[PDB]
Amino acid sequence: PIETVPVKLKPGMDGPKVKQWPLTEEKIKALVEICTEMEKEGKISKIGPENPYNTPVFKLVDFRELNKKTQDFWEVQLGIPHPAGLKKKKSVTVLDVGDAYFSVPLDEDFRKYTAFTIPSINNETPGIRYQYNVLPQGWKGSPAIFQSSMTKILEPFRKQNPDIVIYQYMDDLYVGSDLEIGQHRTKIEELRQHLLRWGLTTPDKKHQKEPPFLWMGYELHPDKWTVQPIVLPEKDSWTVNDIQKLVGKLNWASQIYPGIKVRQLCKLLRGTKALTEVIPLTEEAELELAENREILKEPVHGVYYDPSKDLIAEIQKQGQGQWTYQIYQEPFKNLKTGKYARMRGAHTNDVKQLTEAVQKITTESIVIWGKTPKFKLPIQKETWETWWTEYWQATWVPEWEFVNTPPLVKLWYQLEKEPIVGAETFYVDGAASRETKLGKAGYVTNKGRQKVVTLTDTTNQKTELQAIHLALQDSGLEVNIVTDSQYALGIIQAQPDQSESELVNQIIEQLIKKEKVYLAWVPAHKGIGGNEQVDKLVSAGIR
Amino acid sequence: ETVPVKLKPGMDGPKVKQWPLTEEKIKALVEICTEMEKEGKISKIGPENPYNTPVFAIKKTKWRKLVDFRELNKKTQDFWEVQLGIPHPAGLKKKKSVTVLDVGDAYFSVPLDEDFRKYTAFTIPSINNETPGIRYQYNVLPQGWKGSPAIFQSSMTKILEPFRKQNPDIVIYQYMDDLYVGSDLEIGQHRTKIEELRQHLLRWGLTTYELHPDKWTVQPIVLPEKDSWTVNDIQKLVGKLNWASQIYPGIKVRQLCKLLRGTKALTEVIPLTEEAELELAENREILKEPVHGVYYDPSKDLIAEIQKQGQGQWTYQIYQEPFKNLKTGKYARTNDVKQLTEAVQKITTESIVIWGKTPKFKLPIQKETWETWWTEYWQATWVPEWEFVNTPPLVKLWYQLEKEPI
RNA sequence: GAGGCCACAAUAACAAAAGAAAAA
DNA sequence: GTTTTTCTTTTGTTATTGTGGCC
Ligand SMILES: O=C1Nc2ccc(Cl)cc2[C@@](C#CC2CC2)(C(F)(F)F)O1
Ligand SMILES: [Ca+2]
Ligand SMILES: [Ca+2]
Repeated sequence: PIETVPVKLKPGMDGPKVKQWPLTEEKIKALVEICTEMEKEGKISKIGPENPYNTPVFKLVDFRELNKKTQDFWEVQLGIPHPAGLKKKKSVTVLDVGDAYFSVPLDEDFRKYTAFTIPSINNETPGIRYQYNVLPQGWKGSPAIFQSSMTKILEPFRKQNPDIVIYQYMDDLYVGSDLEIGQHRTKIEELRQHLLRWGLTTPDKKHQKEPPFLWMGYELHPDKWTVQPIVLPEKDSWTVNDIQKLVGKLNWASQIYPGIKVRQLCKLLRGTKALTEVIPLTEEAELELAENREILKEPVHGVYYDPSKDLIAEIQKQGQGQWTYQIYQEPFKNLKTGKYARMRGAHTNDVKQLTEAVQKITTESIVIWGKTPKFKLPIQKETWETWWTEYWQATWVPEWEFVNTPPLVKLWYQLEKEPIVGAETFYVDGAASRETKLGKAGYVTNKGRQKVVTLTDTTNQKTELQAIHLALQDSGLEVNIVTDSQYALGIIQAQPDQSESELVNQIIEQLIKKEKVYLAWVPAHKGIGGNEQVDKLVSAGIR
Repeated sequence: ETVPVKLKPGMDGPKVKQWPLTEEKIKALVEICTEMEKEGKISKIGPENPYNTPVFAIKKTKWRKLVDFRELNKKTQDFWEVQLGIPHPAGLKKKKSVTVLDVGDAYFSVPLDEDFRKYTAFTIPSINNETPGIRYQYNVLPQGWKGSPAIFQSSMTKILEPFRKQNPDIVIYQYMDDLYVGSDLEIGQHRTKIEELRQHLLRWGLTTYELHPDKWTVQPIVLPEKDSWTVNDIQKLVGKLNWASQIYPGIKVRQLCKLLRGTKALTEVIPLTEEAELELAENREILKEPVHGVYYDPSKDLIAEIQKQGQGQWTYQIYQEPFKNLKTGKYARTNDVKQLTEAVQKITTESIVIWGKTPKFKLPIQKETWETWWTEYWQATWVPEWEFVNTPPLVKLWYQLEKEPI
């Protein structure tokens, strides 16, 4: 009595015309009894020569080709619910709808495309042919069309019973109420009756499963949730595939186990290498593997969402470019946890990287809870403010407060806005070969000092940073430097604590040590005094 | 009756993914759409409809529904511009005060071509993916489609033809869901002529500031005036002028770079030679003179670029080819995202009146952070193109020098 | 007839995107 | 001279492998 959904083929396609191979006499004997039953129950129907299509028997029938030819649908349960967005309940019930697909009829005109053949054993006489009258197992459209039917069926019952939450997922209905167990059990059977009016069957009270419920790898209790325990095998030798399996398990745990870290097990997987290639663990990896093992020995659990309390997220810098966070409504009861990998750019600043962790968590929180959290951040309120008012990019974090849990995040240095009187003025520059990769970088000063160095297998820009490296190394604690590379001026005014290049990092430490630095830029090849002397010296070798 | 609309041959329908919404906006959107169903405007649709378009909830008092038809408008662009486009009145920018109010409800009573409704499909999401998502499609002309003005246009002139003979030195121009009406009247006389159309339009079922078009004046760059120059002060002025030469080729820096002879201390005071002081003053005169040699092309997209100039302040440029700015300006104040959204909206209004197109924006902001907060302050009924970029430091340093009005 | 599909992750690849910059 | 090659602070994609699941 369920009305069909009109379903069409992709524009300009015909149905599957795949040849059917022969089968075991034992296989042919088994299939004919399966189909003869399905035909009696009206799931399939015998067909004749009028039908030109066919699909091979394997799910009972392999619809790879029909699925390629079938229209697209709109996304169905695109993402999955996270347990931490479920609200607490006192009575839960799961009914698995049994004859799900068989209970929804297939669009009459579409049915001709689902034809299949049971061959005869001798294979000199043609076999028995059928087509589907109901949503076939493994047809691309069957899940979406069933869900459309199920949502329509559930509508009135939802209407007459607002306080009952029914979440639908695959063949299963998850039903939740704050009724007392007896009245809950009454409502469940009311639901079963309503569903049975449409031919959908579910387990009676004696056969319903008792909580906790396993679902999508979670373990759902009425008042808490958890994941099944995570065993990282202990092995002397690790292959590239082995490390893949660790990172995947570890990532899976990140949601409930606070402070998990993967970066240095990830760095091992960087080299392209056969899955069988044994890879020796670095010691940072040997270390952080251990720290993760201790984390997974503790028991953990998450609570559900209390729509009447504020959301709170707290983030801690867990190490080398890694971050970690926890989201709770009550001080020791976290809804979930998580991590952040970041490192989109080579030259990243912690302050910014934190802001990125905040933007990821803000988005995930809208998905799970429909609102944004409040933040606890290891960053002072004016260490934040000076950075962002001097940055070119706009941002916005609407509500956070300082939380004093080291390591704090702070700007390591800040460059001067005016020239330092009495500091030696250095003019810096470099130059390198377009083909031979030989380069030089050096400086001259208004006090008469000057120095050049030679570099190999480098580039113009790398040399230009070396030059600023020279001036800072060989100047006092107050210094003015003048360069022609906007490339090099930008990387330094980014204040990158972490950088891919080893050389960039060293400058950063040198800027900590100096306690006044004024860096300026002048355009190349304009004959500006100071720039012109050093351009001469450092372009000597090759120019 | 219905206009037979179609898409070009090599064009599928829209299939955009819906950005997550907050619980509050989902509740508001559910309410709004059931009332629009109950009135025959939208219809629930099935899973067999594969197309989609984003829906949001913006602030334009009590909550309002905004559909982001950007991708669909690109997909019917030959329809509403070639087939039924609207000419632009060069005169509109010249009135002394131009006001604009919402002609939204006007589209809600015309039927939409049946063989076309399927593309208007949109989806109300649900928190934590707990319910399948409410899918509708449109039975009438949707606010925010560009095909909607082109169709109600044949009917729009006939609504406005009595007022256009009566007051024939006032210009009327409609972009999307808005009527731009331009007048040279006094402020008391502008406010009476507006109630004249608000009463005139309630006679066809249509319910319902910017004294600026003569106030949009491109300010000059203003170079620093100093009684003593240091080697520093001249070094930085040289780099800025050198870059600004891409915009003004008359700019010269040779007499200034001559002044910087030998590796001087950055603080040392250089007196400007009489040659160098002439160059600096020739430059000053180039920058006070209106820029020349730039002319609007209609076969090309406008581009708008905005620089976070300083706390509470923003610089912008409307251009079609690099360095040939058809407009530049300064918006000053709230947070960054709130000001940017208000700056994006002001520039788009300005840009409509002047050319009847909206520009493609280059915004200095990470994309995800924009997607999160822009509807929090958006008020307009259209949504421009936009792209996420970084700002070259030379670009902000240069446009910092525009003279702010008083 | 060499399992599809979903979320998340890591790795590899194209970025011919875009932008800026150097150098010839 | 305009078209090359280098980097990156903006966006995106197809493929694999892995974790948790399903049909
Ligand atoms: O909102 C709640 N709260 C809740 C608490 C415990 C359980 Cl075990 C189940 C739920 C429930 C769900 C669900 C999907 C994950 C299947 C239900 F509706 F009850 F099914 O939804
Ligand atoms: Ca150089
Ligand atoms: Ca698996």
